[PDB]
Amino acid sequence: PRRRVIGQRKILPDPKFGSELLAKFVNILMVDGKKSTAESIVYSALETLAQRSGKSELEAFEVALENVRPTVEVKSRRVGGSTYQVPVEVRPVRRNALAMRWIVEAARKRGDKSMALRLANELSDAAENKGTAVKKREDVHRMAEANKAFA
Amino acid sequence: FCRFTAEGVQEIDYKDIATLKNYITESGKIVPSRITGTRAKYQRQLARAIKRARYLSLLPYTDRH
Amino acid sequence: IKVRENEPFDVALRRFKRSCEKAGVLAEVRRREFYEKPTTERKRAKASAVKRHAKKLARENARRT
Amino acid sequence: RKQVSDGVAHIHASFNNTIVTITDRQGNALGWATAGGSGFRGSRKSTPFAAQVAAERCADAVKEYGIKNLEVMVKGPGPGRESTIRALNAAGFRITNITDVTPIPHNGCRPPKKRR
RNA sequence: AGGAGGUAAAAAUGUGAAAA
RNA sequence: GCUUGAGUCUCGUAGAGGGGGGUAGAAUUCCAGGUGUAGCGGUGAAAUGCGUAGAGAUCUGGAGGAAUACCGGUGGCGAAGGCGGCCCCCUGGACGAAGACUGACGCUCAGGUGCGAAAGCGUGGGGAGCAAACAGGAUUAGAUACCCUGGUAGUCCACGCCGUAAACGAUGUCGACUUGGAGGUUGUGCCCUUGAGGCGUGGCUUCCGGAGCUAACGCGUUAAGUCGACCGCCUGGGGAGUACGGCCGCAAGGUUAAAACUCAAAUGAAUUGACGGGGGCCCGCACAAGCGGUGGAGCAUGUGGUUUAAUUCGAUGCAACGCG
Repeated sequence: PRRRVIGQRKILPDPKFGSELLAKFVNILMVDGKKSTAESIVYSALETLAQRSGKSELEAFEVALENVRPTVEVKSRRVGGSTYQVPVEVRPVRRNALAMRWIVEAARKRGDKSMALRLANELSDAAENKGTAVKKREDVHRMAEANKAFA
Repeated sequence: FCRFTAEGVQEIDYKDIATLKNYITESGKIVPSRITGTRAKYQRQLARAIKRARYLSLLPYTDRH
Repeated sequence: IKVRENEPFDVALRRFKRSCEKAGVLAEVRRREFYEKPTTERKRAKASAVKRHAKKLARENARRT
Repeated sequence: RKQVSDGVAHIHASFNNTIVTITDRQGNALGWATAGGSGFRGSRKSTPFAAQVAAERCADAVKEYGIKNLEVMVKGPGPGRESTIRALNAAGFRITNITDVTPIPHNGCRPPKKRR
């Protein structure tokens, strides 16, 4: 809680190319410790995202990631006061990591399909900034511009 | 730690309002002797001479007039 | 407060604010007076502050530096 | 309307709200402000960021009259004195004099007691 | 170093004999 | 008669010393007029109250009063209390280099008298801001408390009365003697004034301590240290600084001031842990940033309550409760 910080953690990406970037989606798309069942699904979840949004797997993800990429985050800080909030802009390390948080959060809903085919909807949605993960990214945008009264 | 009317004795008055603009700061406020180096009865006497200008409307009550 | 900085006022120059007003005396001049509660407070706090003058004059201690 | 040229801005300020009266060298004031008329009711009403929007109520609804070069004359307290004034600067006007002129007393009439 | 501003609302009763 | 005791005078220093009266501005409060807007206000939170009658609000002006932001300091005066915007009138006590003079007029003092912050009362006022009792509104177990908005007396002035404190440096008054060091303040002497200077000589105080003293903390040149003088106070706590009576007070009571009775305590410093809705620092997933379980449901299990012939017994936050 107080003093020492470790560096980076080491996860294991998809078996076509070494990509810690895309693995952070995949390891959070990894449900229940199952890389395997994810490995059947996250490729099919990448099969639907890329060539239906337009780009190949290098930059098709930031079609559905930079659009869900936030810029503002808020948190409550008092120095001894009226329990108010002192917000800051977040660094690159957590910002697009928070962008990956909404997409797996949007992965659960819209259920008449498979987990493969539930991920097909929102990744195609988040590509053209019409995403339900992007919808939660648009809620975090409105927690700025009026709730920054302490700094 | 400055030199004054301690051992090289002198007088200080109310008429010299320009020097009496120095023993107040630049709003009309009498700064304590503690910062300006002067002495207490060399200010307490002058405090009446400050107010004798404030009675005679030369160094103000306030900077809103 | 009495600042114009005639044509360029692009920088605020707010250093006559804090130690003179707007928080400093403004949190100490309004109420809670009793005419001698400051003599229950000047005798506590300035004696805690004139010893803050004196504790640097008794500076030689268990440093060994 | 008269399109008053020289104005005198009296930010009659407090911690929570402020009845700013947008006067002239005469004193006549068609424009106004409160931090409560804007709103943000509750704890957030005790903000000079709301007095900024009140000073933004001094920065709109008078563009029809064009309140040119002005004397900022703020009276009263407020611990956020880098929020209320520059919104009046944000109006596109000019501040001729930046004055925090307050009626500082000589303690004539009796004050009561508080903080218990 | 020399000095200022922001600094606390909810949680009570243990009513009676326990040591060489 | 003398003089180191006390006092007077010459030459200088200082300020809220005390009583009274003139006179100024800012702050704030009410109001008329121009302009003008739907909110103003307050707190831990909220509401009350107020505003469309045109409030809060800006400027000009009229009508008010007391306290004096900064100057302003454990600095000054005095018997204490207490008293500070400026000036004027009357008047007061103290300190010192250097001398004259009366020639011990010195010290304290129950009775008696006067004064005394503050609150209260009687007669007439200041009457703006604040403000016991009071109403409304939150918190709340009751709130008849802390808090907010108005508001009676009061805070201010004249003459009397009550004559009371934490009137606290809790240390009565006067005198003498008794290593000091660091500052504030008013005096001031010898020397080359040859710069804010070298070295001494008194008073009023803050801090650390030797001698000495003390239960300890600690006092320490204003001593709780070394002695003498006068007045006052004390005799276990509580009961009670109450009651009968007396002096005095219109009143409220003050003051002198017991007893019956009960207990074997009461009171004070310090020691070591504990406690704080005191703090600094450090630690633990205490928390902030997350995923999945417990709690809704079927099933598997233990105790309690209950019923009963017993539904062995014990444990009964825990760390007994899928325990023996």
